[PDB]
Amino acid sequence: MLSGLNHLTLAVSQLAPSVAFYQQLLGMTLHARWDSGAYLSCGDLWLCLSLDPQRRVTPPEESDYTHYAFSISEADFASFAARLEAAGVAVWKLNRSEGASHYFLDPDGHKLELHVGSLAQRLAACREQPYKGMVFF
Amino acid sequence: MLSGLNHLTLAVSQLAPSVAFYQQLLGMTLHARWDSGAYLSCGDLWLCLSLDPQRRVTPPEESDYTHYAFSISEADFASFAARLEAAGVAVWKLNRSEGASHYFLDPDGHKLELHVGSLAQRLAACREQPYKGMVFF
Ligand SMILES: COc1cccc(C(=O)N2CCCC2)c1
Ligand SMILES: [Mn+2]
Ligand SMILES: [Mn+2]
Repeated sequence: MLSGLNHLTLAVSQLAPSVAFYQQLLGMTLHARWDSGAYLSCGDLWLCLSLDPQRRVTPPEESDYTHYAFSISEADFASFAARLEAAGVAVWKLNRSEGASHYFLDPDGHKLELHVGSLAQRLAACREQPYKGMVFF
Repeated sequence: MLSGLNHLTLAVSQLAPSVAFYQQLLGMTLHARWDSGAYLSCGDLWLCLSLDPQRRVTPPEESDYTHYAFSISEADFASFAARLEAAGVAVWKLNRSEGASHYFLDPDGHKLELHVGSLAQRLAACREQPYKGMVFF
């Protein structure tokens, strides 16, 4: 039986700017680095950056909707978004759903998100206003 | 600050087979589906499957090393991996370069992994068998 997400691994084209982005800009804790990768944590999340020459710096119009959302409190959301904006981090989508969300790109074009709110909160909102064809289990 | 992974969203080309893969084959909990997506949980992980006409079924030699690992206990690991193998689930990696792991593909070629062990355990193992150039902070 699977008990949760063990780790998220992102392929990166250049290790140093990716470490700077996740550790310094996004505030994650750097635990180890080697010639071809790094391990960071963000709360319970174990993040691995893996140096991969096959990683392309990918414009957001050229990748699908797969994305990684990090939790932040409502109280901290606006100042963190402003930090990303000051750093010139590109946005790939505007928020149109429930709960605050900021959609931003990493140096290689990985699609990231800041989101406020849990699955339970989303399901409660959906019960009141179900999406087209929505069924609950 | 950021406190962990709020959710993982995977773009999928065909919703029903992807829901079946994560719910029936991997045992995740299905909470809701709709015409264009589904919400599942795996322990504390919120997984969203999002129907995306841009998603392509991607062979593993065409994608980079970005991947998603799910936690499983030492007692359950081998029989779960063997069940996926017997079910014909495609693979993408054989060499255990990061501990006890089984590497497999979802229907769209998303790179998945079963892994036994925490970040702390991986750091302790790496102190004895470090990756080239490894430094610990
Ligand atoms: C909305 O929940 C479900 C569950 C199982 C299947 C489906 C679905 O796509 N169908 C069922 C009738 C034909 C199309 C939806
Ligand atoms: Mn999202
Ligand atoms: Mn892994």
